[PDB]
Amino acid sequence: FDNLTDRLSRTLRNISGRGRLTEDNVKDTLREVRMALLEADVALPVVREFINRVKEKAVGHEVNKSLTPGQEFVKIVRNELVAAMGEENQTLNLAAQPPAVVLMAGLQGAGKTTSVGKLGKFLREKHKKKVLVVSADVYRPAAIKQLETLAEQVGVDFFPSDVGQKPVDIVNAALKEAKLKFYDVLLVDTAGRLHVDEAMMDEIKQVHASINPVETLFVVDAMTGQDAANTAKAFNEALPLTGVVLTKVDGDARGGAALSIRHITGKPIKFLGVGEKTEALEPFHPDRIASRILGMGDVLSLIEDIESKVDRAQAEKLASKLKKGDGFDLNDFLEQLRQMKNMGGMASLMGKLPGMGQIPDNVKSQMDDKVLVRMEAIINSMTMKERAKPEIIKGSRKRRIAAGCGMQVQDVNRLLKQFDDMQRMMKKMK
RNA sequence: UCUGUGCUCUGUGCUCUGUUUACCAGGUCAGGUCCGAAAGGAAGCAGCCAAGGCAGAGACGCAGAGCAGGCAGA
Repeated sequence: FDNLTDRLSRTLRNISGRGRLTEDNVKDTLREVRMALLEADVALPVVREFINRVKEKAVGHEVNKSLTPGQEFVKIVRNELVAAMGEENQTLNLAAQPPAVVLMAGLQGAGKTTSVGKLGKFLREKHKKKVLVVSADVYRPAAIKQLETLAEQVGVDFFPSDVGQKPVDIVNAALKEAKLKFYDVLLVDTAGRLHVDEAMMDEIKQVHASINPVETLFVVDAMTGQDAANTAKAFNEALPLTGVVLTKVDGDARGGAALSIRHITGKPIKFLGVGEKTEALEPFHPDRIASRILGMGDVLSLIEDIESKVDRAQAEKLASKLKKGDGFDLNDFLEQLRQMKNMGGMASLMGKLPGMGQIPDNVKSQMDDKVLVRMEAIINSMTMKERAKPEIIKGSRKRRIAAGCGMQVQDVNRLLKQFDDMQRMMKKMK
């Protein structure tokens, strides 16, 4: 699909194709996009519908004047992409009360356990709250184990029972535990050996109605895709509050149909998480995905951080002395850094997004990030004062930083200006 | 002249306190770097610590000098 999200700007071409008509720009794209889908799993029965509705509109509308059609088209395209997928209902993944019951019903494994992590993981790096997890699966091996890891490796205990093949108890057991300790949120992955899905649920049956869980979720890898539909489906009935997510994004190639099918049941998602890494999990809201043409955008996010910074120096001392008396030192510069990789200086989103308003070049984003660490290299390879008078960088005083930071000269001189010029231009206020 | 008396001045030794110090043989060395397939190692800037610089104080140490009722002994 991704490479369709290009058809996007591939479309932002006044030139147009051969057809004098350029009239076809659309339909192609349609089909084009239309293609990229099913090819990427995606069911089709539906499609007709979309592709249709799409059409429908046309012969019943026009872009309010004062606005190039081409564009409009989209709003519409986009428009229906939404509906096409998780139409619109903003999933409510946060606290109804506290603490909580995360019944994690999983078909055969696959994200089975994993998932939980970032999930939990996620919420700890969110509310003073107290997670808590439990190995709610005894058929397949590495219950705790593989999982167990993270648990600590994230600063989040968990609990289970070696070997010990029997949910319920253990579950129950767990539960009240944290509870007794009065934690805030529990996550507990489960499943069963029944070769039939009704048997799966059949299991969750007791599982559920024995515990009395508030929030319940199933999950699946796009591996299965549109097929999945059913699976989940049968259950939306079991429990409508039944919301879910799709294991592995970067973990397939089919996707679509997966999430597609879902939707088309009134299905309820909340996240998705590209795959590996303790954080790849993400919230979810059609648009969000799709954001940026067919799915993920931010920065708006990464964007909004400016506000974080820009308006925080405000935050040394906002004044912390109304004025001007010279009260701080310009090494933010490097200050920027930290934040950022400390937390969120991950690529912030710096992608750039649509080259807009001016499309400039490939290395600009494209070529420093991955590697805007370097700049850092030094800095900490220098006294405070240094960065306050970034104009006392004699060949002498620095080569040491050069080596002291481990970087053969060049790199530096070859930067010193990306500092004294930044401003230069930067500082160009009338 | 020496010594005591104490007091003062000056130098300094030690201590306490404040402050100050990119690199130019201290310690610990984040980050980054280097060697190694790894196991493991190494050099090392910033910071901090030590140390140095500048000061105040010690009716604190060690000294030189001066001291109406300066006063004493030799």
